[PDB]
Amino acid sequence: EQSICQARAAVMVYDDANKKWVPAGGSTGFSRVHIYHHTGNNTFRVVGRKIQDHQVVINCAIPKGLKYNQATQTFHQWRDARQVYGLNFGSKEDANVFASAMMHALEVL
Amino acid sequence: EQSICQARAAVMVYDDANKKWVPAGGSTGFSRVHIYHHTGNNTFRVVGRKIQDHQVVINCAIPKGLKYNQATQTFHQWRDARQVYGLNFGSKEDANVFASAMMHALEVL
Ligand SMILES: CCOC(=O)[C@@H]1C[C@@H](CC)[C@@H]2C=C[C@H]3CCN(C(=O)[C@@H]4CC[C@H]5C=C[C@]6(CCCN6C(=O)[C@H](Cc6ccccc6Cl)NC(C)=O)C(=O)N54)[C@@H]3C(=O)N12
Ligand SMILES: CCOC(=O)[C@@H]1C[C@@H](CC)[C@@H]2C=C[C@H]3CCN(C(=O)[C@@H]4CC[C@H]5C=C[C@]6(CCCN6C(=O)[C@H](Cc6ccccc6Cl)NC(C)=O)C(=O)N54)[C@@H]3C(=O)N12
Repeated sequence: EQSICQARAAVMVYDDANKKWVPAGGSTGFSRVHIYHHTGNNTFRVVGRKIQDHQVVINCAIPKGLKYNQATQTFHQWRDARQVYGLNFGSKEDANVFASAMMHALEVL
Repeated sequence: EQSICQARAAVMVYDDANKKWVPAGGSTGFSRVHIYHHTGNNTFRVVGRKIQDHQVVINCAIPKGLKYNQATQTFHQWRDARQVYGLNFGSKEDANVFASAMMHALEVL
């Protein structure tokens, strides 16, 4: 597993019942969010760990054809069949780094 | 893995930074919460799955010596080194079933 980017973001999931974003993994705060590339089968995953306690708060696949929505310059989101994920980036530079790597993955899948 | 109880509860985790309970796994709603016994090493785990979509929202160890707090007749809680867990039970009967199995586990560990 090779890291292809690192970006600072608060990782959020959407609680559709209450129509609001909640912190991924249950605790508010910033994470270091990677995209990891597994070269053996050319797969990519988003993996984020809390800066403070290292808890993995997101570990999700990036499937071919994913629609990655850059809602704002610092909040991007996507979904799977079960959850909606959001990254509230610490800076525009972090958002650009992460989006670049994401868009690359989606181009080579 | 043998189930020793099933109880209906909304599984919550405490957000230490934002001082609020958040739904475990990111989505509000009730789960079926088991305690499972692994006889090979006499271990016990709390495992809860959303009723609707089957998401595993809790899968945590029950260590010897755990302090299980029956805060109210329908809200019980405990913690590990990283998180605080809460079960908002659907009824007093559900709370009693779960608490009795938890207390059993803690007696035989
Ligand atoms: C003050 C600070 O607090 C906020 O403002 C809150 C918490 C802030 C972080 C702490 C966060 C930050 C920024 C803003 C940015 C705007 N935004 C929203 O949520 C917008 C508002 C409208 C709302 C409606 C829907 C919602 C959520 C549910 C998913 N979705 C969709 O639109 C999906 C999108 C999609 C499109 C294509 C592909 C994939 C996907 Cl996923 N569409 C569909 C068809 O699936 C969404 O994203 N929505 C954020 C926000 O409010 N907040
Ligand atoms: C009516 C309105 O109810 C609410 O609005 C919310 C949502 C309600 C439904 C989901 C839920 C239900 C019932 C009440 C019951 C009260 N309660 C709280 O959270 C109390 C209030 C004060 C607050 C402060 C701390 C907090 C959380 C963090 C853990 N902890 C501790 O005290 C721990 C406990 C502990 C003791 C021993 C062993 C293990 C552990 Cl874990 N102590 C320590 C030393 O670890 C806690 O439990 N707290 C609930 C609540 O408010 N709500």
